[PDB]
This record gives sequence, structure tokens and C-alpha cells, in this order.
Amino acid sequence: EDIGRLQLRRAWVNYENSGTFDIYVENQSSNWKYTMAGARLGSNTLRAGR
Amino acid sequence: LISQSIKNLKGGISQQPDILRYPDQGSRQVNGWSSETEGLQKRPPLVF
Repeated sequence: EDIGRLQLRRAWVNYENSGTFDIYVENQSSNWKYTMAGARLGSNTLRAGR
Repeated sequence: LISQSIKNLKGGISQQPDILRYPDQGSRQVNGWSSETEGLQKRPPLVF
């Protein structure tokens, strides 16, 4: 249904056991890049080497 | 105040009166090419 203006804000991507994709959001003149890495701080997944 | 969008234009003549006919159906159409993804196009030309 494309009738009214859909002012869009903060799409979200959920992910299973991997990461480090970036994300490129591309408006007409904006070009923001939402880079992402593996795990959160303090997680058991995030290790000083694993 | 209402509004609606006719999503496709496929297609063609419909000599049935307009309170009966579907949307996508024009009342006349000459040299049109109602494709699947793109709608109305010009028919491609006659090479010689």
C-alpha cells in the first residue's frame, strides 16, 4: 500500500551464530555505512582469541 | 477523501461498460505492449 508517506526509521537485522557484515544505507545523498563486528563486550562469544 | 492505486496495467481493451470492468483494463490501447514486470510499453519497431 503506497498511498501515504512512510517515514521510515531504524530497520533492524537479527543474526544467528556469525557476524561482521557491514550494512550500507543509501539515501539519495546520504550514504551511511553501519559496520558491524562479532560479539558484544563481556559476552562469552567475544574472546581475546577465538 | 479516498484514494487507491491500480498496481498493474495488464491490460488491453475492455468494451464492457466501466462500472462492470476490472482495473488494469483501459478503454482503448494502440501500439502497447503490456509485459509481465514492466507495464505498458511501446511495441518495438519495424526494422526495414
